[PDB]
Amino acid sequence: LRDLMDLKSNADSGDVSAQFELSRRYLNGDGLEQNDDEAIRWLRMAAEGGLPRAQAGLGWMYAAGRGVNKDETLSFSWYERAAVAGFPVAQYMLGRYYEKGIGVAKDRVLAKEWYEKAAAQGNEKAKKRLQDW
Repeated sequence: LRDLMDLKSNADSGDVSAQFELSRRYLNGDGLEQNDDEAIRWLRMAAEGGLPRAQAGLGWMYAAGRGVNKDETLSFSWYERAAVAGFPVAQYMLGRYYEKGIGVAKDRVLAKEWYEKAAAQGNEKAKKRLQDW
């Protein structure tokens, strides 16, 4: 009923959380018809709207070539925005990009910082490399 109507109305008003949830429903066909063009549209709007979880998911699509062509540079920039915001999964993915030189110049001094920030928030995969370092 109005559960989907309020969600769609909130996404139109500028709710980045509603835009991301609405993007997931279009992608998985949960509650709505499976529409890929609409799923990426709301994910773009939520990522550029400022949602870190949407910026990290949009950065993964550029890393895996899902929905868009595989671009390591655009994947690094989207993961960077979500990492600066404080998303723990994006901070781990960013430190991985710094040591490997994928999408950015290879660096060890900057890779340890994002490993130090992601592990400080409790990321489990960010402290395995931090001690095997």
